[PDB]
Amino acid sequence: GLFGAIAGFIEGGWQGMVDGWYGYHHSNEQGSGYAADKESTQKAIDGVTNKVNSIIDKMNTQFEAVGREFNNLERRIENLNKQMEDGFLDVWTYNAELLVLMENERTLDFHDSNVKNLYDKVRLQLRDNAKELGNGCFEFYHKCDNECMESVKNGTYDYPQYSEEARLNREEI
Amino acid sequence: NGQSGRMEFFWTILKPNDAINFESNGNFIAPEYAYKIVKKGDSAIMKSELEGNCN
Ligand SMILES: *[C@@H]1O[C@H](CO)[C@@H](O[C@@H]2O[C@H](CO)[C@@H](O)[C@H](O)[C@H]2NC(C)=O)[C@H](O)[C@H]1NC(C)=O
Repeated sequence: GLFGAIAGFIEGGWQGMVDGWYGYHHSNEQGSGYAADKESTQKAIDGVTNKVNSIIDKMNTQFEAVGREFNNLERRIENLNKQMEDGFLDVWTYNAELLVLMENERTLDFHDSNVKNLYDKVRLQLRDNAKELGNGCFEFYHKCDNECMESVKNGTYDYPQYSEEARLNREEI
Repeated sequence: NGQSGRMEFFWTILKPNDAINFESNGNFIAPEYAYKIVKKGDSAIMKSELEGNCN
């Protein structure tokens, strides 16, 4: 997609993460498991929901066809009336079809963007304290227990706390 | 329908304190019953071939 994440550098989604759209899979000594990023997921849910509600809202002043009758010597205005009705019906059908097509495309890229931002959120925290595997995964240069995993997930990673043990592990490599 | 003569019908709306005056010496098809427009609202004449006890 537009942002290179979904079906991009992260080649595939996880059947395993089920409590959200975007999230993490960690793996340490205490064990592994999936977890959804509640914040970025809720943001996306709010965005998509407002989008859906905005599309349905913008359409309340749409054209509504009315039955009208005409006789054999009113064929002209009968036809005018028909062209007018079909005219608006065709316009509004275009508007609904196009709006859905356009916002669908933006929605898929929106998810792609939320993911790429989530990856960057972690990356910008870890810096040289971890290695970019290049598949959405970061291999740590230090010990990351469950509480450390939780700090990366909630944006409270204390980079300098692990800075030294990371640096030492980088340099024997 | 067997008939070779024709009848031509007319209508008008008679406003609440107005009066309608007929004068004729023949060929007159006279009103007996008229219709009070009791409720004006938004309605329609739907052209359909169907006739359902539902809502
Ligand atoms: C239809 O009937 C009414 C009532 O008999 C007429 O209204 C009266 O009009 C006069 C003036 O011409 C007023 O001073 C009265 O008080 C009215 N009466 C009522 C009960 O409203 C009315 O003008 C008649 N219309 C026609 C076209 O003959």
